Amino acid sequence: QQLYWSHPRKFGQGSRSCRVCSNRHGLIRKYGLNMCRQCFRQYAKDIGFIKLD
Amino acid sequence: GGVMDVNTALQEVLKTALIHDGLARGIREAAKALDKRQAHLCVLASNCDEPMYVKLVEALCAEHQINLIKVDDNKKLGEWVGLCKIDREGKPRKVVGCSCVVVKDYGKESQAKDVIEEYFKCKK
Amino acid sequence: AIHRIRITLTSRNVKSLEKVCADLIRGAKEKNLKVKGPVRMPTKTLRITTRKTPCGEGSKTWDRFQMRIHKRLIDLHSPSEIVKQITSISIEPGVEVEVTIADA
Amino acid sequence: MLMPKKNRIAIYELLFKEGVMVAKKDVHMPKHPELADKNVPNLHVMKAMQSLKSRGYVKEQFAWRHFYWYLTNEGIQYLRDYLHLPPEIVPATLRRSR
Amino acid sequence: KKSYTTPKKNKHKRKKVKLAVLKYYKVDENGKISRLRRECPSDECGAGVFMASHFDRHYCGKCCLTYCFNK
Repeated sequence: QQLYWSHPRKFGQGSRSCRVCSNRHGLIRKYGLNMCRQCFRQYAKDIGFIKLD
Repeated sequence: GGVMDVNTALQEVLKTALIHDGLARGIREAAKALDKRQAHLCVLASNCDEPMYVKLVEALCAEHQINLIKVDDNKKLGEWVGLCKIDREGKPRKVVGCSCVVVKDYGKESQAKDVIEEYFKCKK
Repeated sequence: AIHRIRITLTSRNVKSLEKVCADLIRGAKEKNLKVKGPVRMPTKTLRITTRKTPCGEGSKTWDRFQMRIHKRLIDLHSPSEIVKQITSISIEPGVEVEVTIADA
Repeated sequence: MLMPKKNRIAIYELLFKEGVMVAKKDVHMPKHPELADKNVPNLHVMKAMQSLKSRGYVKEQFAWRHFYWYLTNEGIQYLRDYLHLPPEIVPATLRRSR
Repeated sequence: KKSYTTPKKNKHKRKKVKLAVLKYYKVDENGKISRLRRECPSDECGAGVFMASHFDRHYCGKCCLTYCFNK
């Protein structure tokens, strides 16, 4: 078949992935996020936060 | 199952041998099986191929492990094999002759499998 | 023996926290375990300051979210058996507890 | 292949024992830890369940980058004959829930 | 985004030629089996498979990165 399929991803914006579906572009790490800012909003009601200010 | 007739005896092999995964179907795999000491049985069938293998199979049985049986009509043993496992030995999707099979310790060693071979060996 | 055993409480709800602390200070003082009061530690702020608009367009707006954790701990010195017996029971809310062998 | 004949068994037998499979959506998994132990270097779980699902015999949920395959009665019959197992064995579960 | 433009070659996978099968064992008299070239010597090889008679190159096809004699 092939002798390659991959090349070093060890740092950068391609070696971390966000939990929408493996979406990116929307660089995220904060306090152990790995969680997408669009959906973070939809989880304002869900637990982690309730808005108070 | 059988009464130690030649025809129902080779059927009893294939049932438990499938579970044992002893079946080396095709001449090349049969050869490698019997060139190894894993094999304990060889069965051949009517010529549909070259006149070379009929000689060679006896030659390999000679040097390593004598065990041979010859039963004609390739379609019988050809019918007995599936395409994977049990679920249709009728099967117009595919059926084709084996022409030779080699089995390893004649499958599981248990009931009538033991007796069918021991019956043949002492007389041959 | 009598070991300085520390019952740490930690929560995010000030009602749920405080009343469960009170229960353990009553039940301890009732049995004269020479219990030492709550040491309330600084409440800590998790802040998240991020866009309110997906696919930024329109007037630029943001949104402050915050979570307030709370810590406080009651120090006991008494046999470790009766502590670990009474501690884990009589807790209604979702409030965490961590028992320590010794600290002092 | 599509995949070896060893690695088929190790999925179909493992499913029969727990009554359920789960996995993650990746294509860079190196040996697939988190059961099937160190003999699936590629898709193989996902690729074999999908073909099984095409022919019924299983249901499939998907939620937050994780599959969840639920074996069904029809597949139990299939797998039982396919793996030459006793006419009444289910080691996945069998008791009343109280 | 837009549709593929014409090539002037493409060919996918070779048909892996339809050679006649097992003549690797030679019979001239029985019970003798006249083997040709040596059967593969590795521990991980079963030594029931033949090695290539590929002269000016001598290579086990079961191996796929190792054991290439050439003389």
